[PDB]
Amino acid sequence: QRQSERRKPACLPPVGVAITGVPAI
Amino acid sequence: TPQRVREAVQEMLKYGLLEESHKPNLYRSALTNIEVVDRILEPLDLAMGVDEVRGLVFVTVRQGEVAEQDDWSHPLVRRQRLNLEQSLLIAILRQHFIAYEQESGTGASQALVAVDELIPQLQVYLGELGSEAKERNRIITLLDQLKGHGLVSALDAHDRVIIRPIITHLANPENLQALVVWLREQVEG
Amino acid sequence: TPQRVREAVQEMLKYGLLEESHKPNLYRSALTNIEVVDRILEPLDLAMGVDEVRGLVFVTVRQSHPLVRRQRLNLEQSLLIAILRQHFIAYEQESSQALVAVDELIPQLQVYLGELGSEAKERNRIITLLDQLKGHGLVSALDAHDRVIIRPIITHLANPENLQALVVWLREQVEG
Repeated sequence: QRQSERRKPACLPPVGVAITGVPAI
Repeated sequence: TPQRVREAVQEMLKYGLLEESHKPNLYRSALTNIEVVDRILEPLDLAMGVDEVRGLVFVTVRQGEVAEQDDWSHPLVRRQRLNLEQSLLIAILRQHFIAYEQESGTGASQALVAVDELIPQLQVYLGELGSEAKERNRIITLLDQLKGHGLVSALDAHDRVIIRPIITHLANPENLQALVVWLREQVEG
Repeated sequence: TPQRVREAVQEMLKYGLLEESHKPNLYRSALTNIEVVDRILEPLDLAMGVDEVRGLVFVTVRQSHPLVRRQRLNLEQSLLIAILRQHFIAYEQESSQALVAVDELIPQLQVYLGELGSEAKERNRIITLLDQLKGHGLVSALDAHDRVIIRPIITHLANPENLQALVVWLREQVEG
C-alpha cells in the first residue's frame, strides 16, 4: 500500500542488453 | 575476420539476443565461434551467454576483478533499474513460464497468457482499485514497462501477451537467491 | 588493458569526439596511448584523429561503414552550417569559445530564405535549426543572453568536398 516501497529498486543484473539505440551519430 | 562472425556480432549487439527459430544462420555462426566472439567482446566489457537447449544467444555485462561494479554503471547500458512491483510481476511471469514448460513436449510452441488471468493474482498483493478500468490501465502500464526490457511483446487482438524465454535467464536460480536474500534483508529492519 | 584506456575508447566511440576542456584526463590518456587506441579500433575499421591545436580527438572511418550511417542535410540546414562555419572562422582568426547571438543569425537567414514578416517566426525557425544542429553535436546549449557556443569540431566539419559543395550551394542561394 506504499508507493515508495513498490518503487524501491531491486537487485537484478541486466540480461539480454541490446545496443544503446544508436551510436549517437 | 570472417564476414559471418562480424555480422553475427553486429546483430547480437544491436538486438541483445539471437534466436535460432528466427535467425538460425546467425545462431549457428555465433555458436560455432565462441572464442572469437569472446575475444572481440573482451575490450567492450561484455560477455556472451548461450542456451542451446532453448536456443538463445544473449549478451550480459562482463565480470571484472571489481567486487561490486553494480552491473548498471557500464557506459553502454541504456535501460533503467528494476523496482519491486515489476520484480513481482516478473516472478509471476516466471511461474507462468514454469507451468508452461512443465507440460511441454516436442514441437514449436509459445507461452501466451491473458491479462484477465494475471489481474487477480497481482490484485492479491497490490490490492484492488475501485473500477476495473483503473486496474486494467495499471496492468497495461506495467506490461508496457516490462516490454521495454524485452521480456514480453505487444498485446494481440484477443488481449494476450507472449512471455519471451529470456526471462529464464533473468530469473536464473542465482539471481533468484540473491534477490530473495536482498528482499529478506529489506523486510527484516 | 588499462582501465583509463578502455574508458577513453568507450567514451570516444559513444560520443564521436573528445575535448580536453571537457575531459582533460581522458584526453591525456588517449593522447598518450595513440598506438593502443589504434590497435583497439583497427578491427572495427575506425581510427583516431588528433587536433592538438584545439584538443579535439575524433573518430574517422579508416580506409560505407557498418557502424556509420550516412544522412544528408537540407539547404535550410546547409546554409546555417555555412554561416556558423564562417562565424567560427572569423572568431578563430581573432587571436576561446565562439559565442554567436541568436539575433545575429536572423538577418543572415532572412537575406537567403526571405522575410517571414514576424519576429516570432524568425525566432522559431532559428531555434529549430539550432536544435537540429544540436542533434549533430555541432554547437552547445543556448545561453541566457540568446547566445550559443560553437564547438571546435566545426574546423573538422568535413573534407574539402563538402566545403566546396557548401560554398557552391551558398553561392546558388545568394543568386536566388
